[PDB]
Amino acid sequence: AMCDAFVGTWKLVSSENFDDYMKEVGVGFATRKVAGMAKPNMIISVNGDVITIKSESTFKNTEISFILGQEFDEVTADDRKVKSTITLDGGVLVHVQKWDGKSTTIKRKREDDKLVVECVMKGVTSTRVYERA
Ligand SMILES: O=C(O)c1c(N2CCCCC2)nc2ccc(Cl)cc2c1-c1ccccc1
Repeated sequence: AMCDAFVGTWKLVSSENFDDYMKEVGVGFATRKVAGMAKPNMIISVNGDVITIKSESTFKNTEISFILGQEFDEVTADDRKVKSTITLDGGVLVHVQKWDGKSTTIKRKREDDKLVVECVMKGVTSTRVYERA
């Protein structure tokens, strides 16, 4: 599959504006401070139509498994109970989370040897760059 580009184990190497993104999402002070320190690994695997994305860190471990285009329940690292849908749009994994009348969009894409994750809440964008572990 094309989703091959994404499979593997990735380590966070840089972050920009994540604190600001988390504020916009509504994450509280203490969670933001601890989550912001974390250097998670992101583990992406595919088994048939099922994609699994795991985040492993000192703060929280999370795991989502899904089929493209099929809405699912997700409890996020900051304990939001959200409705998520993930699609593959021109090679970019696009993940939309809906909760309490709010929405955020997280895009995962390959750029050179990096996996670039861009998170947007209203106007506030954060960029998280990962390299292969
Ligand atoms: O890395 C994450 O999976 C990730 C995340 N994802 C990934 C990119 C940011 C937006 C969606 N969104 C978050 C939203 C709010 C909070 Cl408190 C944490 C996260 C974390 C996260 C950060 C550090 C350790 C563990 C999990």
